[PDB]
Parts: sequence; C-alpha cells; structure tokens
Amino acid sequence: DTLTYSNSPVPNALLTASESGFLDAAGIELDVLSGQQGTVHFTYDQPAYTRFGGEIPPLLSEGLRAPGRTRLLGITPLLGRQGFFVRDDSPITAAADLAGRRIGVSASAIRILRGQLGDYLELDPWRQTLVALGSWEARALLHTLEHGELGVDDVELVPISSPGVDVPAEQLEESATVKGADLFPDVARGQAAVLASGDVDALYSWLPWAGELQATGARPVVDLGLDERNAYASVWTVSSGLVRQRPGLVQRLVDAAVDAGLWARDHSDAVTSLHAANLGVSTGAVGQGFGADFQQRLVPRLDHDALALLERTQQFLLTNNLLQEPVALDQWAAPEFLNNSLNR
Ligand SMILES: O=S(O)c1ccccc1-c1ccccc1
Repeated sequence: DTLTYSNSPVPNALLTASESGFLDAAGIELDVLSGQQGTVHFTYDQPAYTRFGGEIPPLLSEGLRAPGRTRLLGITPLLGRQGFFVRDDSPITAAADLAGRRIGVSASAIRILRGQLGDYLELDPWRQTLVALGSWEARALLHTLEHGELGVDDVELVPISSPGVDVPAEQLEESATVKGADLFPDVARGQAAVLASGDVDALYSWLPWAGELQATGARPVVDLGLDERNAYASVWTVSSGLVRQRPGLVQRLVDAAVDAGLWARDHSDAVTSLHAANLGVSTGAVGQGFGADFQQRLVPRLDHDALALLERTQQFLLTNNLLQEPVALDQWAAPEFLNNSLNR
C-alpha cells in the first residue's frame, strides 16, 4: 500500500519506521509531499495521507477549518535546546538584561504578542496557519521575560524572518519536498546573520537549528529546554477514511511505528543520522535540538500525560484567539490502534 506523507523537523517514529525499513516489511511505502502539494501539510486534504509533526497546523485544520479530515494516532513530546539567542559576546547574560532591547520576532509573533491578529480569520489556510506558528516565539518570549520580571511592553519587537513561520507560497512551491533539508536549508546561518546585523539583540531558535546556531558562537538567554512548560506535543495523524475503511492498513502502520520506536532505543546513531539527513542539519545538532536521549522516547503515546501536553498547546491557541472552539482530543484520537500495538 502507498500513502502520501510528511513530517515536521521533529523526532518521530513515522520517519524512523520509513527510513529504517519497518514500513517496507509491513508492505507500506510512503511518498513525501512535493512542494507543489505542500499545503497538504497544513490542510490534510488527501485520501491516504499521514503526517507526524507540530500540533498547531492539525489543531487549526480540525478545530477551525475542516473538522473530521484526520484522526490522531499518537503523540511524541518535543523538548530540547530552545530560547532567545544572543551572540556570545553580547553583554546580555540574564533575562533582566533584555529590558529595552531589540527582540527580533516574526510578523506572526508580533500579531500574537500585540494581541492584534488583524485579518487572521480572513486568511487562506496556508497564511493563516503561519500566523498561528508565531506562537512558538510568543510563548517563548513571555516565559523568558518572566525570568527578569519583565513583560512584552518592556522590550522592542523588531520584525525579522523566522524559520517555519515565514514561508512564502513561492518558497514552498519551489521546494522539491516538504522535508526540512529542502524547505528549511541553512537556518542557523541565516539566524547568525540576523544576530550579526547590528539591528537585533536576540531572536528565537529551537530544534536542531538552535544547535547549529549555538555552534556559530551564540547562546540562549534562558534555555527553555530545561523546563517542560516549553514542550510541545508532536502529533501523528492519518486520513479519517483510512481508519474507517482500511483499519488493517492503519494497524500495520502503527505496529511498524511502534516496532521502529522500540528498535530506535538500541540504534541511537542510526536514528540520529536519518533525522539529520531529513532535516539537512549536522548529526550533533539533532541531539541538542531534540534532547540527548530522544531515541528512547520514539514509541508514540496516547496516555493522559501526552494528551495533557497537546491540550496545553491548544489552550495557548484558544487564549490567543487563534482558535475559537477547541478540538475534542478524545474524539479526534483513535486509541484502538496504538492500544492494539502495545498489547501484542
Ligand atoms: O508544525 S509545523 O509542521 C512545523 C513545526 C516545526 C518547524 C517547522 C514546521 C513547519 C512550518 C511550515 C511548513 C512545514 C513545517
């Protein structure tokens, strides 16, 4: 069987099972989304599509635009090097030092931080979701400033380009695929340039990108990766029709991901390498961006703790008016598959 797919620049068992051959053994082959069909990464508008990535796009799709297109198969928390980075030679060493400083943030993050979404509700799915992706920077800045007893009104918000948030339709359509290596090439190099421009004092970085940025001679004012309140819940979705019509296929898919997740625990280097190749980053940055032992946490989850993390992100979206009505996670989830896999 053939399924179209994609994954965000996050640790996940779908990519792992695919690259390690577990899916092939299960008689499943995945075809990654081309840049020309890239919007599906945000819209889920395909009959046999599966994605494992950030939770914001699917939450918006299910809760704001097209309820019912997907079912949730599992969750894999994400937490690693994260925060507002400054050059090593910057006199800024504590959160309090950010007072009155120039914080580079995406236009999307500025809308959220200002509490002024503008035309948000009128935007097409792609641009609309990109506004919501400004949430990473927004929450990170709020948490960071709390450390110095500061608020958003105590700093200068300066518009800059942020990876994954600023993705023009032309860039997407011109990209070979939605793999990080194609869509997000040399992120750290670009962020290092912003910090060297003399017009910004700090900017937000995370994922392996933060690992490579750090290597250029930069550091986070506050490493948000050290506090779980900065974690996100990567979600694994599949077209709802497959769940209802081809449960056998979905079960084989989930079984393969679980086996791949178990296998990953004893093949850390291979898992690091396949993620590094997929994202187009150094192998060392993967561990920094996802956590040193992320390979031990690849078996998908649907336990209450995992669902609570997903709910936490959903609440940030609701509070900030990015979502008006919440997605019923228990209804969205299709726990029977993962449950059957773990009971083998
Ligand atoms: O949750 S998202 O998939 C996501 C999560 C983390 C980093 C990048 C992206 C992304 C943004 C735009 C297009 C493709 C990926």
